[PDB]
Amino acid sequence: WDLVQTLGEVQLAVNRVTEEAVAVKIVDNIKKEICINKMLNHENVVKFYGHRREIQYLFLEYCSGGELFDRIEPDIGMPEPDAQRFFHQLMAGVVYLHGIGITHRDIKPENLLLDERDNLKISDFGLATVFRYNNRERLLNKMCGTLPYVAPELLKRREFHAEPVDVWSCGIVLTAMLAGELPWDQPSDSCQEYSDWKEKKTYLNPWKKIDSAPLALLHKILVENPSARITIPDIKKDRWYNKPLK
Ligand SMILES: c1nc(N2CCOCC2)c2nc[nH]c2n1
Repeated sequence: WDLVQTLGEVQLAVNRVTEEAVAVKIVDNIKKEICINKMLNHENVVKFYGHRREIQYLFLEYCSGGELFDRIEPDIGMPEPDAQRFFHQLMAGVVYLHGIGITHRDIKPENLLLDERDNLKISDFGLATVFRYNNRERLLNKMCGTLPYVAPELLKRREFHAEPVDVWSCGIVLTAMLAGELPWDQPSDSCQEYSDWKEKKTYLNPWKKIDSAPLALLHKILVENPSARITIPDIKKDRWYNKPLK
């Protein structure tokens, strides 16, 4: 395997005989990340091939599509139809992860990679952890992620359920896809932008730029009480989510 270039550490590696391409992760967490990656088998999660301990090398499906982040036009987002498709495949990824007791913990556009056909794949399990084992749920105490995408309970609680935090970060991604901007620096009362949302001031950016069907869903996802917040089974039955789009 020869490393043609740096992906953005991750570099593209092309096998000389086969000529097949891939992504190689070189890192000198990692033990957990490798362990969790070898559990995953889904068409919406970056594929794990193997690893070699020379400095550690991880062999991952290469997504020529690049980051979902680059498909978002600033201050504009992207065609509602494309966002819906991406969000559908994102739910598929997370349902799967959650179904095998795994939480990504850092869902964001930088970590949603697109393949040649543009199918979305969830990337980077360096922050991921088990939250269900032997059918026993474990609450999470550690703080992980990025501030704009983090659920508010993560800032306020000593302990919290894993699933609604991932759902919340998926709602922030949906907001970014349809408005081309992040709503708040962090999910806290001190923040003006977050208080404004809690007060339903949707006549402001970013909400101004979102049609009412998807906004109604964001209303159900960006709910401060992680217990009142919509769950993924419910998201599937959401009206916008099942709306035929051009
Ligand atoms: C395409 N792009 C990737 N990245 C984008 C740059 O940051 C690292 C992840 C990939 N990471 C693993 N496979 C990949 N295929």
